[PDB]
Amino acid sequence: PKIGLVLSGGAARGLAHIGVLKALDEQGIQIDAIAGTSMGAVVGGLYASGYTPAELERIALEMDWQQALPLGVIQGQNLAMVLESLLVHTSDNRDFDKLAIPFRAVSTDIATGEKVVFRKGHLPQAIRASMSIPAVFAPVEIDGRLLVDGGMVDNIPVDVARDMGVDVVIVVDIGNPLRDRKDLSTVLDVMNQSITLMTRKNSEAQLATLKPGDVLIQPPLSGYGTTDFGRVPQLIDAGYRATTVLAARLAEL
Amino acid sequence: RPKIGLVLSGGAARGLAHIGVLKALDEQGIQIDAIAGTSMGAVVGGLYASGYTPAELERIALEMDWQQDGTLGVIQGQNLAMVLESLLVHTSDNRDFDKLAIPFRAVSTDIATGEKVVFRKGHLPQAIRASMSIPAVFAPVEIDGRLLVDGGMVDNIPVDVARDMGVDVVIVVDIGNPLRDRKDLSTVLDVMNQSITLMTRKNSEAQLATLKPGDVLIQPPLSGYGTTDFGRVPQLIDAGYRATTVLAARLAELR
Repeated sequence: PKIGLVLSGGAARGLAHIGVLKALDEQGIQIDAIAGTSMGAVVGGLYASGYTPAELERIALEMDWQQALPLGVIQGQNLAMVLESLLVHTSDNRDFDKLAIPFRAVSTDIATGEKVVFRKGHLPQAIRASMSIPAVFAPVEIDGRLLVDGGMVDNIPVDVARDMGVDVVIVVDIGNPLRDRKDLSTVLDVMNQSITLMTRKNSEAQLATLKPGDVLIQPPLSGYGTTDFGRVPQLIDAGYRATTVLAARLAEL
Repeated sequence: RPKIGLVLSGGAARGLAHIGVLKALDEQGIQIDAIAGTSMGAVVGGLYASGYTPAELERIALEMDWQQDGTLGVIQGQNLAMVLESLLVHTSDNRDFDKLAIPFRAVSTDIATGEKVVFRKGHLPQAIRASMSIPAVFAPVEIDGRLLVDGGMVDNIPVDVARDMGVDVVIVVDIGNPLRDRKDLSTVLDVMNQSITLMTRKNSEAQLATLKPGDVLIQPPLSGYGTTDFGRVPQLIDAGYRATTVLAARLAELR
């Protein structure tokens, strides 16, 4: 049976995906397709390009997050540079099905609200577009479309993975926790909260489509902030432990 | 004769078109038995429910001083509060909104939970103010321990609320919520607002798809009308009036 891996969108919490990967390889579970949004697209796409979970863990641990003309523009440039540098070996690739593992990334066309699925082109640019959280990174233009992260239209792209032809999906949902009324002090917070609501709705809808055979992994991440990169060890381990406890069920694949 | 609910969709400047609708509705002798509204729909609808005539609403709108990738309003909230409080001095606080001249409901979003919050009692100016709390324009307001923004993102076209007021038929005014073009998205604020516009359109269409035969959708022709373009109040009001005049035959079938 063909196994697809769906990595949900997010920021810091998405580092938990590394853990999941580390556990999957440890259990000898072969992935035939990967679909991701934002940090799910980053981790999943780097993995799909040929990186090992150990390498991704190392990269995450040695990364200077705090460090990485409008601020969103600058940070967008930095994002692009880091991704391009990490994915230099895919320079001559154009077909995402021809990566080490077939890959899809998800963005939102900010002009129309349409879901945009990347299956071809330049992998670092697709990942960057999918990672382009509003108010953190400036929108990216690809093929005449202005694109932001896919979170607001398809944060958990189960059906994208299924469209890649797999029979079963392993779905990792890192969650998108709402803020308390004490953490909604500024306009930015209100806007971001609205986006969070949107994201949660489409995420719930996609999760409702899971069927017998599919495996849902929800790493224990209560208390972890969206921009909390000071706890990378715990983030990775949370994803790892949540997948390890399911080894009995995963083994049936 | 059936009980008629009026549903006034949310927005800002475009919401003034509601006045036109009202002007036509009264002119055709259509009795409204209940009103449910969001943001400007709640402002126009709420003022109307408190006894203001469409002519008076038009006069108010016409004489109002509305003037009060790049990176990105408590005072605005205070002034909105002031104008609403002034217009509604004939109603007290601690009042049942079903006891207004026309039963009224206003819709807001609990920004902490994302839950819909429907006002059916209390201080009318405060409820309308909450419903009008558009993020990035008006600071959120606190009511009964809840932090509230406008209801657009959860229930921009509150049809089921109107039905919950026990009406048989609804007249539903969708003044629309247009997306900005790619070329018009310049600030981060623009992007955020665009996303809000998207979720607003989603819930709006979900509610609109529930309209039954007998109900009547009125969709005013507001194609090129900016969401905060208060420089064309006459045109705005006329659009609502024209739209309701065109559907006169469908609406006549209500009474």
